[PDB]
Amino acid sequence: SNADDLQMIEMHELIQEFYYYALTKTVEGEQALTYLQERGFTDALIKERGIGFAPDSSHFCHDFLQKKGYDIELAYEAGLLSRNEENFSYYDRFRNRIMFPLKNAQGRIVGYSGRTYTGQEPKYLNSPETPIFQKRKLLYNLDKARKSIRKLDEIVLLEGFMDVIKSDTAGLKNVVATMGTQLSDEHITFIRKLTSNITLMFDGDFAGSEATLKTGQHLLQQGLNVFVIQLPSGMDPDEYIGKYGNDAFTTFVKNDKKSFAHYKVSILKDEIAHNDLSYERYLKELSHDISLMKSSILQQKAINDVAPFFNVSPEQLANEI
Ligand SMILES: O=c1ccn([C@@H]2O[C@H](COP(=O)(O)OP(=O)(O)OP(=O)(O)O)[C@@H](O)[C@H]2O)c(=O)[nH]1
Ligand SMILES: [Mn+2]
Ligand SMILES: [Mn+2]
Ligand SMILES: [Mn+2]
Repeated sequence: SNADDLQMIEMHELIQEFYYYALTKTVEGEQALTYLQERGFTDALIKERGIGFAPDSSHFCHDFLQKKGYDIELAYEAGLLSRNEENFSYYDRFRNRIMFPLKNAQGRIVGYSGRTYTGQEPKYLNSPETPIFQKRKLLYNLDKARKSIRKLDEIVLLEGFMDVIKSDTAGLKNVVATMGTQLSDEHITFIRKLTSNITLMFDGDFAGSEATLKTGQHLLQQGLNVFVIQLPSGMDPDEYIGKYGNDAFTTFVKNDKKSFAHYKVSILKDEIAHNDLSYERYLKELSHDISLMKSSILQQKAINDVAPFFNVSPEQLANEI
């Protein structure tokens, strides 16, 4: 029910204050605080994002919510507590982790991502699916980024919320990220209400490239204008910012922004040039991709940009389309 949903949100927003205190003030949170500071987190940024620390006692959140008069089973359903199936006892889901609040589209805290700082697995532990937290719907930073997304008529999608935090601080405000999942149909429905222009800047690795191709292809099919920013090999936005700085990052992002079709063929360049079977198949694919582009202007430029990769004229490529 809506009443129960509000209770769950309250739990999250109240424990946030305790997590924040634990991180910034307490002895147990000292190492976690140092970790964040070494990753460039100022006191102001930590406070702004409401970042905290979950102690390792396994009953920190439990006792707090119990003291505040919340139903323990509801706290379990809210994904803040886990349940020992043997004795039906409850304990903290998040233990010895740095706690990043996950806010919904209305800016209410509906879940957490807890990062290890001692090299434990998994690196990030998220809230489970709950009535208020759904990974297929939530886009990190969306409530904060909405204004700039509308103003700039563009949304930029990153892989990690950490990248979003750093990108925002660097000056790139129209950024969001899924919680480690493939962009859903629901996400795309939400996004297209804000803008038709979506730029993908995933990590500069094989998985990032594969995700870019897959996500970009689906966005293109849905009638969105897709662009790609390709980071240097082995880097994500956070790593690029840490190595080159904020100004270099915002310049880089503004520099090479390619339409999806151009990025795609550039990735397939070597295979096309050596494999005649792949040549034919990718010429057909790229022809189909370009045909899907709603922008007549960018459709024409894509034709001019893609044609050289197949050693054909723009007129020849246009004919195939
Ligand atoms: O164990 C994991 C790892 C990743 N993820 C989800 O996948 C996204 C991309 O995972 P990454 O591992 O690329 O995140 P990152 O590099 O920004 O993390 P740091 O090492 O810099 O701290 C993350 O933002 C997270 O949402 C998890 O949920 N659990
Ligand atoms: Mn990756
Ligand atoms: Mn990354
Ligand atoms: Mn990273």
